[PDB]
Amino acid sequence: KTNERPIIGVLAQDVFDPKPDRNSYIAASYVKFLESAGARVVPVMINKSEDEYSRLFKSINGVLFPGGGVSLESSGYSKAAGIFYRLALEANSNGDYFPVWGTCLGFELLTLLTSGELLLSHTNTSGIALPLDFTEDVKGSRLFKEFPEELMKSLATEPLTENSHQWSITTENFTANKKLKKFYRVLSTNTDGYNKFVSTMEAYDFPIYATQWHPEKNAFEWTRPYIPHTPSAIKTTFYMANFFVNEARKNLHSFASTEEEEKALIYNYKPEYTGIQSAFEQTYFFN
Amino acid sequence: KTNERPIIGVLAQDVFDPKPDRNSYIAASYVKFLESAGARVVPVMINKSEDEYSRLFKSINGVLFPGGGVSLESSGYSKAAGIFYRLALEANSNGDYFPVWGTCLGFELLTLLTSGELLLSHTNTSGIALPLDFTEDVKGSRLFKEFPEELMKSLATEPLTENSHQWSITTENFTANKKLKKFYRVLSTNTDGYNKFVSTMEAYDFPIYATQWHPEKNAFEWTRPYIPHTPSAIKTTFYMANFFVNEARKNLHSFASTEEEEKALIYNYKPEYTGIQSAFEQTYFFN
Amino acid sequence: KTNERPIIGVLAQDVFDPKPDRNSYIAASYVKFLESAGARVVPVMINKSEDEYSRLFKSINGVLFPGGGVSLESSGYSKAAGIFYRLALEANSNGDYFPVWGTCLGFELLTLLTSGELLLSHTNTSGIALPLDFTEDVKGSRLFKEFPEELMKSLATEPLTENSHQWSITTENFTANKKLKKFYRVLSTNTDGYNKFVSTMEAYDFPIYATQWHPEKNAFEWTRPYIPHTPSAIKTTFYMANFFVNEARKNLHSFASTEEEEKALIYNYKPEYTGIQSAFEQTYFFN
Amino acid sequence: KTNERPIIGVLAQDVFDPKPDRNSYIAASYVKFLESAGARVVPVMINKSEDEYSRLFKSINGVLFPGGGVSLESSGYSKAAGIFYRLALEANSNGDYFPVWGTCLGFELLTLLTSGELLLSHTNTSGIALPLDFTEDVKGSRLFKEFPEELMKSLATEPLTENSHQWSITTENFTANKKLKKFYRVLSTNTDGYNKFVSTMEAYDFPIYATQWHPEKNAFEWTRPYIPHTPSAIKTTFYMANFFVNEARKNLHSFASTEEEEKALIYNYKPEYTGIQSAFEQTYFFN
Amino acid sequence: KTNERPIIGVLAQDVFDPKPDRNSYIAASYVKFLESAGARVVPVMINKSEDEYSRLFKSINGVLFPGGGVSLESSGYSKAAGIFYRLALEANSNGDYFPVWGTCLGFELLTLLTSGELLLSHTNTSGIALPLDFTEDVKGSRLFKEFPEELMKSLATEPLTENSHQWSITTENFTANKKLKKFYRVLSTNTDGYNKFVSTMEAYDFPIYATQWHPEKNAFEWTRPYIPHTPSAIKTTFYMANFFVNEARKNLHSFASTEEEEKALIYNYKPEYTGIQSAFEQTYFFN
Amino acid sequence: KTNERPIIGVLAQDVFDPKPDRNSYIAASYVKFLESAGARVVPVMINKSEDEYSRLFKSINGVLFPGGGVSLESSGYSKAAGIFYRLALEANSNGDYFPVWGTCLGFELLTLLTSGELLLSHTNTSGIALPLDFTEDVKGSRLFKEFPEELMKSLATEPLTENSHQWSITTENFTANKKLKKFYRVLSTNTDGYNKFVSTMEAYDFPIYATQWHPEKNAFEWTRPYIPHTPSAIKTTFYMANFFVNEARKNLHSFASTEEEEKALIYNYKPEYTGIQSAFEQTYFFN
Repeated sequence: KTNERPIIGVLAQDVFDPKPDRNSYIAASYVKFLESAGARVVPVMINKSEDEYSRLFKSINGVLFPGGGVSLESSGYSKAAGIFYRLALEANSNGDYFPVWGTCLGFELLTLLTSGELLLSHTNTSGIALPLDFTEDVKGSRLFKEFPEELMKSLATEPLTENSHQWSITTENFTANKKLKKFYRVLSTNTDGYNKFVSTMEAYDFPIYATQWHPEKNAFEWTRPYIPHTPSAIKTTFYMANFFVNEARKNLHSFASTEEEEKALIYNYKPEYTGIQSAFEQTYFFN
Repeated sequence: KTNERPIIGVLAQDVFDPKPDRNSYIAASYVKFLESAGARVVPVMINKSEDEYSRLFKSINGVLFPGGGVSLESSGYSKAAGIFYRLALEANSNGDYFPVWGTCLGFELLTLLTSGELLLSHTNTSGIALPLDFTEDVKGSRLFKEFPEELMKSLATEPLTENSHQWSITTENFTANKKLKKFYRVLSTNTDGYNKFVSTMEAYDFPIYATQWHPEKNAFEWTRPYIPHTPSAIKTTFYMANFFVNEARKNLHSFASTEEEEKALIYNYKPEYTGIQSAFEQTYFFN
Repeated sequence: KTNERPIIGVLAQDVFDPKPDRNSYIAASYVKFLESAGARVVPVMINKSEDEYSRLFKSINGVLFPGGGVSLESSGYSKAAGIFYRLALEANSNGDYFPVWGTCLGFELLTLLTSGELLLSHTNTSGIALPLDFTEDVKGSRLFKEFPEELMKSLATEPLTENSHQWSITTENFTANKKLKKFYRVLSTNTDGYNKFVSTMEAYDFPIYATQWHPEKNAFEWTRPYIPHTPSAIKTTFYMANFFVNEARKNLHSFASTEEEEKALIYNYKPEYTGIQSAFEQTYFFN
Repeated sequence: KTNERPIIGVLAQDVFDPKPDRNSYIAASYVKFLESAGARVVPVMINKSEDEYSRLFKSINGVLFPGGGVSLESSGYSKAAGIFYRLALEANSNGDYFPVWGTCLGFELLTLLTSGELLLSHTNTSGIALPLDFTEDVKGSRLFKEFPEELMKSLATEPLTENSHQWSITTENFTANKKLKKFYRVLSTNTDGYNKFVSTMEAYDFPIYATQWHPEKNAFEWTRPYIPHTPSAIKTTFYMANFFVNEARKNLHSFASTEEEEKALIYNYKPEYTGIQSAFEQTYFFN
Repeated sequence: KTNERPIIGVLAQDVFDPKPDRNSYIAASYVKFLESAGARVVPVMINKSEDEYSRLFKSINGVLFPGGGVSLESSGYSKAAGIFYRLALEANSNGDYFPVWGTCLGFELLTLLTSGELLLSHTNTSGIALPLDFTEDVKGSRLFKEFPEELMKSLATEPLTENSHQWSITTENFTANKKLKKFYRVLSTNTDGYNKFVSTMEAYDFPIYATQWHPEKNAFEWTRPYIPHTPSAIKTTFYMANFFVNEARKNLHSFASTEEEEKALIYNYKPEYTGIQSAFEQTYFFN
Repeated sequence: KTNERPIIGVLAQDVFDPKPDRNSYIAASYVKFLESAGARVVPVMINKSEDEYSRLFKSINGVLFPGGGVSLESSGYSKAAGIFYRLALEANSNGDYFPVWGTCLGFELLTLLTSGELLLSHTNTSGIALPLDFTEDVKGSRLFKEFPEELMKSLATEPLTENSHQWSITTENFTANKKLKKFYRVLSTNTDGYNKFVSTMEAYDFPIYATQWHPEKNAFEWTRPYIPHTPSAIKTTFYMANFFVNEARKNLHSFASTEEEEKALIYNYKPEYTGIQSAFEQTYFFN
């Protein structure tokens, strides 16, 4: 019994010096990530009412909190991400299956929403491709259950994952925190040469996945030199999103009416070519 | 010796009532098809000069000829497709590996370009999802070499391939044509219950590939009920693109300057929201 | 003993926009179909009582359930057919040989009436002429016993049978239904390229015969390009009607008043020229 | 090269007490006879200009002169028939293959048209069903070449041919006439016990066919006891028409437009229910 | 030894509407038939005892059974004719030469009496004048021995013999019945174009003669157009009657007294003029 | 051109002792004589105006004047026969062919009518059968032209002609009269022993025939021992009547309506059985 028309919320985030028509943004590569695995996409605006997110939550089939650079405590992004997290946790234990994806900044907020503590520390990972260093919990995991055995060996040995974060959470800072330990299964770690930090994780009891690294960049962003683009980096982006969309198909929510749908979809927006100098080749800007 | 930053051209084609800023178009799903496998895309304009096309040809790493409804003999599309075909044979013959993909109309165009003759018959395939009746020659094929065995079985038995064409070449007419028969290995057939036609083929001595069906739709088009959207149909569209792009990574062509490259890319254009009424969610219109 | 003045009822069917003198209709080609094999025809009105249909049933020699688009459960067509079907079983079981013929929508009602369930799937068969794929069971069959050999060869390989149905029963669903499996001998199947469905059948124990296709159109309908008209397509319409009318020659009912016979006969109605627009050259409408 | 949309003209004949809208008539059994063999019908009106008969002649694929009881010398029927006869002889000798069929009155008119004389004698043949007494010349013959052998045997021995004429041409008067004997191959005779008379004939060098009996009655007329209705009578009517209409599929005339076609067809007219009184169930009356 | 004053009984038959003085009738043409060949006539009454019949038989020189339409199995006519039939067989086997003549109904009754079965079929022979189709067996037959040759040739070719019967015995049924084959020499046959039947016979070993046709009508009945009246038809009636009376001359019976002879003779009755309505100019009616 | 329904007048004759309904008479044997040769008979009444005879004359096709014993000069018989004789002479000279037959008394009238004188004398001929003494002129003759040559030899050698007359014209008396001798060819003579008399004649220039004997009696009259009854005598009465009626077939008069035809015929009358007493079995008596 399945939803073969999934639609996924992707969270917008506060623009640095915000102006009308430029209050928040989404890099296009997050939209491509999901569409390529057979989902459609709805942007989730910054600074809306609790009721408004609650309407949309009940309409859409999952949410993704993208990476980026805004505050985890006082941004529109952080507030909205917080409502979805809470709504998502509520729906799942009611047996309404609703998955959540955290990427970089999104992963970092998930550690803050779950523990209630800002546990992040600097790492030299602002711009570098890395393999993954898997833990022993990987064999049992949901996230990587359908990855070809050969992609998994490639993951562990080749620099297939984009890192472009100044903050990470450390293996020790993670194990120490009671709340995180008992909530999230760690699936991979990484080192920056001095610090060993958590790189991919999934919740024991909820469809919540997070990567400190950017699975969306390998196939879709080309403006920096630390973005891997080898065939097996391309496959990695597909299989990561393929698993996530496959999670959203377990969700049966749907828009009230289909004209409502048409008006919510990312196809109403046109992104600009931000590639000549930004890290994003294209970005969507929202009032 | 590979090119891990491939750029693929996609042929625009003639709009029916050609007003300016609207003389040709590309269904965005063809762009998504290719980006998602880790290429970038350049739209190939509709009514340019042999010199202009060979300059684009010399900068790019492959071409795709999309489906559509435009004349196979007298359209801007048809003429420019001919030029690109001519140049690809020549390049390939000189050790310069350049791949060609044709979908639906492109595939139809390829039968004409290589046989020299218009060999198409009516078929009742305007909006049906079909499995592929593989031939014996799939066993050694280039195109399907990397497909997982599971997905090959799914393709033989499930309605994973979308058919939205009025014309096909029957297998009878393909076989009797000595030029097609010598040039192309047939990988699959299909039928409409009376006419048996060629559905997927690859060139024996050249990286030319072609499907009567539309691999790009499964992941990216949602407005028509004969577009398959199951997990296996989603894999299908990735694995089809993944093969084509891996072929383009064997090409070494590049742009004269990365200024000029920047001005060629599809990112320079905004597609229009066409999904309310049309078979495409998004279409790029060009002057 | 035989009846050489057989009279066969044809069932009228509900008009999409019912007015007076226009509540129901019979496409003229059904009447021509039976007349040409040497029967007379009585149209069977739609919204009548169980009781009036027995009086009509006792006077006639056969019934036929035409194709069309009306409801299989809630229509007056569906109710009246149900009554005739039951009347027919009782009668045959008591040594009163009474044959029933179903075409397109009538073949479909026959599956529902004998199985007790709706087992139909969408097929892409709205406007194509097909050969018949004969089962191994044609060799014994009643329906095809007097077809000339060459005609049977022609029918196996030439597009001689008109298909214009949105629904079918797949051979899967047929075979999984014990009641259908035990009741109907399958004489031919067809495909639309994915779905394989039953296209001709006869009951093992009852003079009940059904085609998913329209044998009546080849000789008598001219306004769509998927109706075949080669000489063997014409013989096909004659040999099909001839079999069924020779079945009716086995029933010894008669009208008790030669005066009411005179007033029930199709000759009291005049059909209108619907051919400029309709798939039907002529159509009888009834109050 | 063949015409699979044949259209055959049927001549109307003068009504005995002519009134507005009841000037001429066609018995509907002649319409049905031709439709059942896969032709469409055009009623040819009786008192029209020579340019109009020429326009109709050049549009249709054959002509039939029906039975009845109007004058062979001075009726609108006879003048129009003589025009069509002369058009057909000219067209056929010019390589434009055009068949002509004469039934009862039309057969008698053919003897007069081709001999230039009235050579008829009274015979006791109003009302009776007769076998055919085939001549030696049946063996080579065109008319009967596709009849099953067993139907030929039934024809030779069972009362399958409806006779309802007061006049015949005797075999003696036929052979004595130099023109008849040279023009027409005799296929069958019959006898009323005293007069032996020509019953079936075909022109040696022209596609001109003629029966003294009424092949169209068996399947379609039910109001007189001397109309045969056995299974093999019904096949007689089919095979007779089938042969003639296959003659018309050799003629490649077409109407000037599909609109002119539409306007000429018998579907513009509605027959009267005439069967309680007359030997015809239905009859088309024309102004 | 010869009887030159022959007296022949003609059997009366039941009126369809029995009333006093009108229970049986003889058409006068049968009396005139006999008289004109030089016989006198006694009407033979219908509802009499075996004894009354025996006494009459012994007195007369011959008997004739006329045509008409009463029952062959259950009328006064049929029972009386049976008696005479057995009496004549008995007399003739004992050298008492006694002729019997059966016309129409009489001819049919003879087939029943001698075969013991009802073997008759409908033929289209109620109103027509026919030649005789003589068998080889006429060659030395008794009936025609004294016919002039010129007359025999006219009878073979000209319509000299009056047919007005609904029933006949076919050639096939005559020759299949052993008793009839043994007993009757077939002199002529006739056909209505389908049924071939026996038209004149004579007993091999008995002076029993029969015609299915009516030789007495030609000279004496003027009420119908199918009675021949040419000169050789008049000759036919005379020679037919001449032969039968020359047979009766070989019989030597006489009446006991000449008063009884006088009371027996047709002369005691006066016929009625029935020519305005019926087929008979004059009919004798008896109580 | 002939008349094959001929109607012949027979003149009635004065009764001896006249009563009401008994003023005139005709022996039925003259009626049977003519019917037996295929004519109908009109009795011609005795005492009627010239205009009634002219009407009747113009209606009928011939006239017979019978034998008997009434005045040749002053009876109604004789006056009416004179009228008929004169009209018949006038019609014949104007090409209206009208034959007249005289028997015995009528023969004698004719000698009187054509000579203008009474030239009869006694002969011993009141009751004897005689052969004919043919003249050399019978070879020329019209009367006997169609008699079989064996009948001619019989008539000349056997007592075939009944004589029942008291008067004759001797041959001497015939030949002496210049009028008779130019008018009539003597066909036969006879002798009574002493007197040689004219017994058969026919006119050279008109169809008038006369016998002094009674051809009618041989087949029809049985009450006198000098009436011959041998098969030849029977044939004699047929061939004599046959010739006369064939003369009447050359005449084309008809009645002015069928109604009047019907009222004139002998069928309106019933004769009396006079056989116990008279030379006449049956006689019609008229008022």
